[PDB]
Amino acid sequence: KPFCSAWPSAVVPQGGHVTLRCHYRRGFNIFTLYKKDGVPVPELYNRIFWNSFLISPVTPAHAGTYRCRGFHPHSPTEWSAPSNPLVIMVTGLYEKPSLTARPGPTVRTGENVTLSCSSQSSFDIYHLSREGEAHELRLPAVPSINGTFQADFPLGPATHGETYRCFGSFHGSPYEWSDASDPLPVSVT
Amino acid sequence: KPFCSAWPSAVVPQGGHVTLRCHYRRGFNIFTLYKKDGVPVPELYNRIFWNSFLISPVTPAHAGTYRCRGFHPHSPTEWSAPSNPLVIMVTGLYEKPSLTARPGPTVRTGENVTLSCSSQSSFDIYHLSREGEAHELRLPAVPSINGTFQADFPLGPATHGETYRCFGSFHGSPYEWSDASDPLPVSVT
Amino acid sequence: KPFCSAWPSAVVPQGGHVTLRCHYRRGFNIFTLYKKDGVPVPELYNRIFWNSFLISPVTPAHAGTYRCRGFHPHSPTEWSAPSNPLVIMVTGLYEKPSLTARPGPTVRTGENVTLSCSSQSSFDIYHLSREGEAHELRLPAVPSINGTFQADFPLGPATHGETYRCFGSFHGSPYEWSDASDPLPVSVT
Amino acid sequence: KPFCSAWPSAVVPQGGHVTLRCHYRRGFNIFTLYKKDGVPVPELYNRIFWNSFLISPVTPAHAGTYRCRGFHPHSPTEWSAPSNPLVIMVTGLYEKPSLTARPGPTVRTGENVTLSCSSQSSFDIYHLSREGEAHELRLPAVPSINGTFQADFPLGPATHGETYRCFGSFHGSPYEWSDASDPLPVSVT
Ligand SMILES: *[C@@H]1O[C@H](CO)[C@@H](O)[C@H](O)[C@H]1NC(C)=O
Ligand SMILES: *[C@@H]1O[C@H](CO)[C@@H](O)[C@H](O)[C@H]1NC(C)=O
Ligand SMILES: *[C@@H]1O[C@H](CO)[C@@H](O)[C@H](O)[C@H]1NC(C)=O
Ligand SMILES: *[C@@H]1O[C@H](CO)[C@@H](O)[C@H](O)[C@H]1NC(C)=O
Repeated sequence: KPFCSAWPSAVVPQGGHVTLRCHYRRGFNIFTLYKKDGVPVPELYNRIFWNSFLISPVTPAHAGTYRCRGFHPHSPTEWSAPSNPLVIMVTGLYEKPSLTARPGPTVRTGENVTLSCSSQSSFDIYHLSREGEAHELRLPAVPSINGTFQADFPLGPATHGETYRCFGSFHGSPYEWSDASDPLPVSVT
Repeated sequence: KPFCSAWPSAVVPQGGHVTLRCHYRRGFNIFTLYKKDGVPVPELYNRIFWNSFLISPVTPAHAGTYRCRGFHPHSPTEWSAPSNPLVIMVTGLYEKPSLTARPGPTVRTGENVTLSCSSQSSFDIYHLSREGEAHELRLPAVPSINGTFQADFPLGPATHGETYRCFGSFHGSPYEWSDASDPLPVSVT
Repeated sequence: KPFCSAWPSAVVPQGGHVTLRCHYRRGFNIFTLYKKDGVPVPELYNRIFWNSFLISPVTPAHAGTYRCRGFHPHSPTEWSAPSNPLVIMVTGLYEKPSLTARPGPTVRTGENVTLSCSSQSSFDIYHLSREGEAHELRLPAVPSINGTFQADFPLGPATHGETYRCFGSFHGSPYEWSDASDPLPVSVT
Repeated sequence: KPFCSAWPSAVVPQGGHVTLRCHYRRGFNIFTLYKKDGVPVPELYNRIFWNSFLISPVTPAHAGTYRCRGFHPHSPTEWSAPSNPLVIMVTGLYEKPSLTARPGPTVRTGENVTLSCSSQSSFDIYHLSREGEAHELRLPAVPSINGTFQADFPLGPATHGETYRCFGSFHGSPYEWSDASDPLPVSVT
């Protein structure tokens, strides 16, 4: 199967651009796109591209999972197995959620830290992201006694200083994210 | 991942200039630029640069968060991991807030100093910066008569003499700052 | 260079359908499409296809001249030379001209037959096509009372019986044709 | 030096698109663009691109000669020699010239054929193009006793059937071409 990455970023703001770049050593660098998740995009249905494919400008419809088969002319199907799943995320669609820290943004080593995303928007899911990590954490949003939709991320004992932002998303659109929270720098002393 | 910095300062006055610099040890100093909080200005759109890159004059449209990947030819992605956050803040957009100290400009060593940023403008976030330390503090504004918005930065024990300034910014654009407040030098006896 | 053809016909009625086909012996049947007389319709913009490609329904925006390069991976350009001209003409846009024969529908073998296309419309170019022969003839229109535009196609000696039709087209759009004239069968005794 | 080609066509209609694709075996596929001829384009001045560079939409300012240096980090200049000159042509800017044949579009083998481009537009140069040949012929436009600017291409004795089109261009813009002539099919019997 081919190796497909997003350049320069899989996480792209609304109105931005992204290039789906694929490489295939077995066969040739002629690929066919496949959008698995997200809003249906007809102009992406069985679309054949060379080396790379430029999505611009990026709309909320482009958020979702993509896969690519490489041209392998001397195989039974003349096309290869699907590539690695490539998830494209679109941000800056809804109001940004507020991010706060318990007990506070500054705590000692070995102390449990728990972040909270809050919003007046009826987000179904909250996505916490840390600067440095590409692995995003996602938790369901639960209503509070204030009229806000909230989720609490328990990070556990502190090991080193980090910086967090969070996003909100409605049902049926997990990759269509809101504006990012203001950066919350967790300092570990 | 590459090391990116803004020079002479990430906090750059409108009409001023800034240089996006980056250095990459593991590979080659060919860097691709991308903005995370919105679509970039045209001369920053699809921008790959060599070593450093000069922006002049600086406009409000340059304010935001940026990342860079260094050229890593012999890797799956042919590019490095996202660099350290490359933030650009533009000042001089709104009238400067007033900065006051508590208990005052001169204080005893080990005593608590609290700096209040206050304006008639309806800022959402005040930012307290210090001379010599490229580390800004963020706080939300609060209403209080006489029809003013205010934020109190408690710095804890005062160890050494330090001069401060503060900027006002509105809710939808946290990287677009007001004119700098008059400098407040705190002396420590 | 690849061989490209339109099927069932390059002369295709508006609202009708056409299939762009191509075959490439020297390399692979992966073809890139491009229009030479203007920017292409969106589903033809950045269009790479496998073997053949179906257009339905056909709109006036599809009319024009096209080329195709077959996939030639192990060459400097990684693509072939431009194919044979792939022309699309759309009919049914204007009222049909009237087609007349000289001396008439039935003629002696070896005699000269001249076909006049005539309309009240101010066409710039008349196009004479024949049933069975995928080769159209082009001629400019000429003013003459009763306030009509006309073109005379001299076919020379009449060898065999053949049915003709003609289309009118205006100066700025030579690939956008009128409705077909009533068929004129020429008999040869 | 790198090998740089235009995809899918160096000859691109106004409002169209073209991709400057470069390959470099010695060093890496990081290139820097250079526009030698044509109208000055600042956003193309020392612009660094990866693998390919997409010009879209194409304007008359993009017509001209391009060269590319490849990234060769362990060389005295860290960049290589300029690539092959890549001429990009923009068509469909002015009215199309008329193309006629002397003595006629149909002649016997070994007969001298001479084409003529005519126009009411003050073209300084006429460019004859043949279907199949990438080599364009250019002749200066000379005024006639009719008020038209004309040029005569003497092709000499006929060898095989061909198809010709022609373009017109004004002074100082040799690669900014008009609309193509109607195709003139020279038949050789
Ligand atoms: C963090 O939570 C875990 C689980 O309840 C607990 O075992 C641990 O003692 C806590 N750490 C601190 C510093 O409170
Ligand atoms: C001074 O600040 C320190 C740290 O912020 C705090 O522990 C202390 O209680 C404060 N004292 C007063 C009098 O506010
Ligand atoms: C008939 O047509 C042929 C070829 O076009 C021409 O040589 C001949 O002179 C014509 N005869 C008449 C009577 O028009
Ligand atoms: C074509 O022109 C050349 C040069 O004048 C001449 O030698 C030749 O005989 C001409 N051919 C014909 C068929 O007239």
